[PDB]
Amino acid sequence: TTDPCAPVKAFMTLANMMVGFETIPMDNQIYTQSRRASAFSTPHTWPRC
Amino acid sequence: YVRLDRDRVPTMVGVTRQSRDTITQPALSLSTTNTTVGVPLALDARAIT
Amino acid sequence: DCRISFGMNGAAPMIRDETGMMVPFEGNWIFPLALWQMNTRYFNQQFDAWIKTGELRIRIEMGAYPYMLHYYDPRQYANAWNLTSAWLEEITPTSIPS
Amino acid sequence: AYIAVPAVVDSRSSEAIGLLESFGVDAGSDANDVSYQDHDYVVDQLQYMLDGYEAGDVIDALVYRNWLHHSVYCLLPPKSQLLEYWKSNPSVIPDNVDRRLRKRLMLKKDLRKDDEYNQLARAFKISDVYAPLISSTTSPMTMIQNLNQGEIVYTTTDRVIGARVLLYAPRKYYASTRVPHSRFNVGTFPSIATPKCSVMSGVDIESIPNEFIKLFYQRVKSIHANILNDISPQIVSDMINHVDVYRVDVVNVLFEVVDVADGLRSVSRKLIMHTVPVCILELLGIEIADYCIRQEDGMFTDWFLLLTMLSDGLTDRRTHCQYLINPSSMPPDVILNISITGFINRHTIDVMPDVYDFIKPIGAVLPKGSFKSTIMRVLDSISVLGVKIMPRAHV
Amino acid sequence: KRIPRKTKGKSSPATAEPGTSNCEHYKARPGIASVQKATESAELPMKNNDEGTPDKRGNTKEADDATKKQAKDTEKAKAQVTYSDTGINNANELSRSGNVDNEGGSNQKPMSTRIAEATSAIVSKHPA
Amino acid sequence: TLVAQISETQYPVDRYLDWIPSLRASAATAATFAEWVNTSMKTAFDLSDMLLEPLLSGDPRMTQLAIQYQQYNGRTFNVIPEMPGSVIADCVQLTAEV
Amino acid sequence: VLLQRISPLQIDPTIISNTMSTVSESTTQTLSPASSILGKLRPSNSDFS
Amino acid sequence: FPEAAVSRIVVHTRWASNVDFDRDSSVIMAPPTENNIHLFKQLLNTETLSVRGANPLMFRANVLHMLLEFVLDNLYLNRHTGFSQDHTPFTEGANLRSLPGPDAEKWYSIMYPTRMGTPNVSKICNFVASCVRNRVGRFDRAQMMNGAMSEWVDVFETSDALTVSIRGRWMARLARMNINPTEIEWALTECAQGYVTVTSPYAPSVNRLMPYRISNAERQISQIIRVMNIGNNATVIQPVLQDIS
Amino acid sequence: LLHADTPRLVTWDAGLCTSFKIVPIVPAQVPQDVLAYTFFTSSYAIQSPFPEAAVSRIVVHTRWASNVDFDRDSSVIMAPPTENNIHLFKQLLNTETLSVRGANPLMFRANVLHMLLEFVLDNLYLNRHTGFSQDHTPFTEGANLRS
Repeated sequence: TTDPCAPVKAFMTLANMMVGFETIPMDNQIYTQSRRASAFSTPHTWPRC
Repeated sequence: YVRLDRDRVPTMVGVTRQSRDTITQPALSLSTTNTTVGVPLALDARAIT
Repeated sequence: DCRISFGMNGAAPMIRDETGMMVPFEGNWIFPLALWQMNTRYFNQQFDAWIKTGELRIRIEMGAYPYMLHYYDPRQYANAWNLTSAWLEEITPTSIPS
Repeated sequence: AYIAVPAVVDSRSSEAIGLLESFGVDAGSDANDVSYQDHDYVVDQLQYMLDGYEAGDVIDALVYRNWLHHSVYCLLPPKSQLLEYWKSNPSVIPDNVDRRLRKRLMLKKDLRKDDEYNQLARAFKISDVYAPLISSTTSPMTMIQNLNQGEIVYTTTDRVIGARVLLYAPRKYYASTRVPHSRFNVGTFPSIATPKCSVMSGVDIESIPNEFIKLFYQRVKSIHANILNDISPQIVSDMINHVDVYRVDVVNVLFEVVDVADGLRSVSRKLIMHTVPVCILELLGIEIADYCIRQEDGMFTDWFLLLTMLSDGLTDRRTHCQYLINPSSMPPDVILNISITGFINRHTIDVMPDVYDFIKPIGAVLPKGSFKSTIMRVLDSISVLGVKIMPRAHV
Repeated sequence: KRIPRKTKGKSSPATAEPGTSNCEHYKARPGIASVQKATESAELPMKNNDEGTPDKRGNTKEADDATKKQAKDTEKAKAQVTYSDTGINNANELSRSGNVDNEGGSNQKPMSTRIAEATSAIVSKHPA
Repeated sequence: TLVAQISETQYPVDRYLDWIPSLRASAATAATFAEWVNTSMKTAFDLSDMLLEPLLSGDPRMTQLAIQYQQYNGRTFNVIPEMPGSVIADCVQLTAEV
Repeated sequence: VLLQRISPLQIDPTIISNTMSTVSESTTQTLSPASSILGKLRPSNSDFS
Repeated sequence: FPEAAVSRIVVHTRWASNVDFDRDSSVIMAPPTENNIHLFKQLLNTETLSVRGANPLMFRANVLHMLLEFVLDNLYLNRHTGFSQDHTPFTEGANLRSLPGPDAEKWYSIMYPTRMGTPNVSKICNFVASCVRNRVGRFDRAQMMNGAMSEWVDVFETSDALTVSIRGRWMARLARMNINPTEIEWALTECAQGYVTVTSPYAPSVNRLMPYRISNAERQISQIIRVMNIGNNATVIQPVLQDIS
Repeated sequence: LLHADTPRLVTWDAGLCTSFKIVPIVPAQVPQDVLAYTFFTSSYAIQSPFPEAAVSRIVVHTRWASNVDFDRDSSVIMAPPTENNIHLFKQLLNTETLSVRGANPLMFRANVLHMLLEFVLDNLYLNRHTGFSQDHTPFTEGANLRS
């Protein structure tokens, strides 16, 4: 795909199903890690991890 | 295109009908109103695979 | 700033100068065309008799205008007043007859 | 585009009725780009669905429906049936089923008692084959967005908000029980979903004939009336540019009481005379100008008596309360001059009530100072078709 | 010679040859008329987006409908290439329209009509 | 060139004719006049598809063109193609000077 | 459709069918990953636009 | 202006208004040749026998209710359509605002008073020809996007500075209420605690108005009034518990 | 087929490339002295190269002597000034305008610029070689005229 954030989506899709067995650190207390891979569209909201 | 490259990602694609030197009302043409880089297009992943 | 007044008992009709006191209808003047175009219907009813027989040489300003022509025989008598009155009635606050 | 309408509307007969001019839109220019939608079955679906849900969440679901966007259902039979349906005629089987289940269900044998088929049928799921599958009890908010997404949405449940139920199989297997688009369309049950939508306001909500539509409009005006788009008949007209008995068009007048008692106009009070029928107005010839309703003998001019007699009574515009005028010339108050100052609504009602269902005698009770003599004299003077509809002879 | 217009303007001896042959015995392995059947479509240019533009009068002049072309092509009621069911929220989404003129006002009443109303809001007639 | 003639524009233009009166040209007026130019060109060369058609949208009191994008970290890359010769334009200017 | 018309290869899920019609599951088991990926891929379809 | 002998000014809330939704709150005041006493026997003069009477001790209360009615009527927001340039040379080619309705013929004449010609030496003409020419109609606009609605404009038109200030206060209130879809996304996300995700766009916006935000104290006032309402009953709170069940 | 919107670039012309013609307005005739030229017996009448009347003036036509293969349909054609031509100014931004015999005091610049655009625009042609002819008239000798 011509999507720039497609690897971010590729990371998040495994991340959404590994919610609750293996955890990753966040940046603030407003985004639970279990948000979906759909909303990651912008160059921002890419996680530090 | 970029591989895994954060600030090198393009965001907005804009076009101007105005010279650079003199200010006016900001034109800010129609292509910029897309959330991503342009008009989106959904593709079925099944046929791709 | 053109404003027309007239008074009782033989008082001549006055008209407001750009600068000074109101003046009678017996001079060489300058109009831009918008001044006539304010209301042509009021103006020509005020002015046309003094145009016809009075000494009143008005100068409408355009810069540019289209025109038509009408030839005649100078061996005989000619007049313009029907043509000029047709023009000065046909003028309107949107458009100009040539 | 899209616009609401405060009545039931059909693709068939609403063009014969001419609803836009019936609600008062000057659409006499045949612009003919308003495709009337069929919104009669939605009431039947609704009243079927009030037996298992609250009214509120069903209305809150139904408001989001893009009526411009086209969709359809397909009913599915229960789980203990669908294998037996796919057994006979195994041609129509989707490819989402299972390789193992297709190998199990392709052949001829009756397969009634074999542990392979029993563990597969117990292993069978209905929602992995067909992806939407709204549910048995689905919290029906979500089904509107499900119908907004797909052109077809699958269900096993009869009760639905939506366009058309279609059957997946023949009827013997069951339990107990595309479109052309113009540039405009009307239709009741509006939507907030559409960026472009409008709602035909102007009509009173107290005077809606149907009650389901009345409940719906009460809810939609009591929640997110900020984001709605109430437009007048004039706005609708500017955007534009077997005949029935007992459905008369009916309006409401806007007069007030004044006097000229001292050589001067003087406004005292303002009144509203509800649901007066427009046919009597246009056949009596009532306009905006100043009238005198009581002639100088002391008795009414009786056209105003007729005008309030065919209609119902009076609402004061400052108190919103009842008001019943003095029929005497005593000086607490009288009414000498009126001036009707406009009309407010243009809905149509049924005329025949619910109770009168057989030809049998009719009794009416009245208060003691009712205008019995004068109404007998008015019905005495009725001549319409060479026939007297109410003679004096049998009153 | 004369060439017609496409639009409507403002008025309105020699012996036996040794080595030519017509044996035709080669098949075009991609399939040549099929490639031109695609290539005429490839040649077809796009249409215009003429909304948001006036006419010579002066007055100004698709998620459900763009999918329908693909649903007509593929001989399938569904569609794979879609312009809806997209995770990208383009809730801003300026699409040009005849709602707005070139200035920034609205178009409930057309431009030439309100120019005429403006210039007729001051007229003058002859007295009696 | 012609819109810079009829209204204000930063564009350096030769300005041959001025004594012909005009007005303070607004967006709707400029859009109409530019469409008359567009349809004149289109019917004169018998194009049928388009030219300048979305450029006949918004306010057409304009200058040279430019298209650009921006990265994430505020960096903007524009491209401005320089202007080649102007055959019909300076023919218009030549006959206007005549 | 122009690239589909010119491209030398051809797509078929008969490779999928030949690969996956080999494998099967024993007759006492409630789930099989082979049949699962066959149902998810739907190799009976031929749509590759 | 009406070319009469005597002209007085009277008071009408919204006589030039193509409204969206009426408040049913209009204040009519007839000219002083005729009577206006019903406005002052409005509230507490339920005991005046004659139709033309009013207790003077009720004057202050009636006038307070009438002023409240006056300000409570015109609580709308000014919406704009239709800019066009004239071709008459009456102005300096100034852009004039249109307005919907049946006609617009009398409306421009009543709206822009210095537009008219100056023929006579009447009091009207002597007033008008001493005005300023450039202060007519449009003089400012805020254009965000190409080929779209100018977001807010500034016009020279006839008005009432009283109701202009009232509409300005109401506009400031609503602007204080206004919020951002990014923080609606934030709020609903952390309210759902990550079990439900939501999506807000990231692009230039046209302009929006979401009036949803208030202060903490107003929530506290509303909660105190509500708990004071449901006092010592339990049949008002039984269906709440049933709904939550 | 050639699907794309191809314009018409190259265009030919066989007539005159002038764009100004000379009308007479009021006709006239005089007592002529010498009528025709006599060769041996044949008489050749005198033909003036343009009109000869009482009052003559130049009007403006675009391609009044042209044998074009393909017009551009953009000609400006103005009448002699005994009658008006003010439809030419009326046609462009007088977008409502009553009194058909009028034209705006404010649209003159737009009108003139559009007329000049049309005037340059209906001249984009070439010049066909069109063949010649030799003369031996004693009033121009040996000149190879253009047929």
